[PDB]
Amino acid sequence: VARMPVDRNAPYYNMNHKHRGMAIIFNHEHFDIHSLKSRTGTNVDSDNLSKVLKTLGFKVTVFPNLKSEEINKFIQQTAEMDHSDADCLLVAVLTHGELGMLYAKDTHYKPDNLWYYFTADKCPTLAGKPKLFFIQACQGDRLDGGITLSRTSYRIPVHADFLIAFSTVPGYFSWRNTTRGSWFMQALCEELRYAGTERDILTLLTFVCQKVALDFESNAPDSAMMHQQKQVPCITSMLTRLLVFGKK
Amino acid sequence: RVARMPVDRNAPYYNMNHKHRGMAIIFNHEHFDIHSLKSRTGTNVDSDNLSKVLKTLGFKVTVFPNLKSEEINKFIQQTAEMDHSDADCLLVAVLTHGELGMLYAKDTHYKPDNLWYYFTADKCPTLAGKPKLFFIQACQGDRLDGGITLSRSYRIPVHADFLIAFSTVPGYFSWRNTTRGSWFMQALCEELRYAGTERDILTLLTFVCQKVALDFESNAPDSAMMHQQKQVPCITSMLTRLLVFGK
Amino acid sequence: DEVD
Amino acid sequence: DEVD
Repeated sequence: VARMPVDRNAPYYNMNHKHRGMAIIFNHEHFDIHSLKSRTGTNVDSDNLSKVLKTLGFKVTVFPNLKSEEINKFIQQTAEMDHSDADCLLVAVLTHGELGMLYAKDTHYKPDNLWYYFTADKCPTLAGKPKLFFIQACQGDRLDGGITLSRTSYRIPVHADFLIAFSTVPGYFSWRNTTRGSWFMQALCEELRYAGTERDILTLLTFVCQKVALDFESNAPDSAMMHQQKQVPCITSMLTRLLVFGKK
Repeated sequence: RVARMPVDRNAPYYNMNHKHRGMAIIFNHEHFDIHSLKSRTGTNVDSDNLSKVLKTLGFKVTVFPNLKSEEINKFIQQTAEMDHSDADCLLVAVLTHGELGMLYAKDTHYKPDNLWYYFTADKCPTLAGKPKLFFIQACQGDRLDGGITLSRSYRIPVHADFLIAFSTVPGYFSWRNTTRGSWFMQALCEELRYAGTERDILTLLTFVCQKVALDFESNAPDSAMMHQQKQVPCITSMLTRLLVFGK
Repeated sequence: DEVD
Repeated sequence: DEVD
């Protein structure tokens, strides 16, 4: 049914293909939805992520402010390409959200739409390979006030091998600084710059969570309820092997 | 709010050197008072299996068989109110029938979130900065994976430090063998047994996913659609530090 | 084999 | 600081 990219019992994914793979960034700064304010600072996240993913070997494509049908179209075409010579696929989305919802320029769609077309049955050439998703967007409007601490052939599931990283926990707000970008993307890019080549993905995202959890705290003196709030990312993994990028 | 700092600000590992490992409460559901639900033969193997390995890891294990939804909620709240100061962590496992966003008690269903809701740092300060682990064996729906053949001092968020591991992906069936137990639990037990003391939990769960994804496939000749189906677990991590049990 |  |  599909080509075997690595032997059955390997502890690591085979990241020694000709290409690292495609990295698609859907960056959303402005919206044709009256209730949505501009996301000043997202271009800093976009530039920063694009730069680090290039050093890691990704062929990066940034899609600025697409309508929902546009995102869906490019996603399908990507799922339709031949990924035989790529180690993996990375999709990133920087935008506004609600629980179970992401916003395009014109309207909203379900986050599941991003990875739906990449299951092994729909995209055989990435079968057995890691499919990465990073989402910077709110998953609701709840706030985390934080707390102070003192003193020959083998078969696999078509849903295996997905890593889905949300900037925040379901139901919660996600924070963005207008001059430095989002907390999640600042921490993600910094950890990728420091150990992106040598550390496994889960360990790396564990430290990305630490950074977001410890080094950030909201400052909004004009709105007490939004002030001094905290945040922790939510990493969802279906990875069946360890992921270490290595150097191409 | 204020809690005892259990490990230093920048430590890469959680502090697993407390006087006690912590509690491990297993809610085992073999039989239901809801007509449409059949008995879960083989769950007892899972429960005995899980209990054994956790004991070797130092947990004070408590098995709760077939409780009603309100009895689970009550015990969960009881646990949340205990003093966990000298504990490394807390672990909660549930073995039962489920659907998307739903788990069954003996008498009725409840939302999975109810299992960890009471342990956020603000509600349970004595577990603040410590890993809170949840393992759930149940369906998250009724979809099937036919698989494919490969050939040829410091502030923290109150929702941090949770690890939620479901035997299956949202929307999907979860498989159990009536004699050997659920696939997820057998792989998890075998892995904890093999390297629970040495691998950090996410590395260990990665191999649990690998075992579940590679070594099991449904055998149901009487029902073609349910036959030769595959499964991968879904690991959800809010962990800010690595977790190695050691000891 | 059965489902949960 | 703002929310998304």
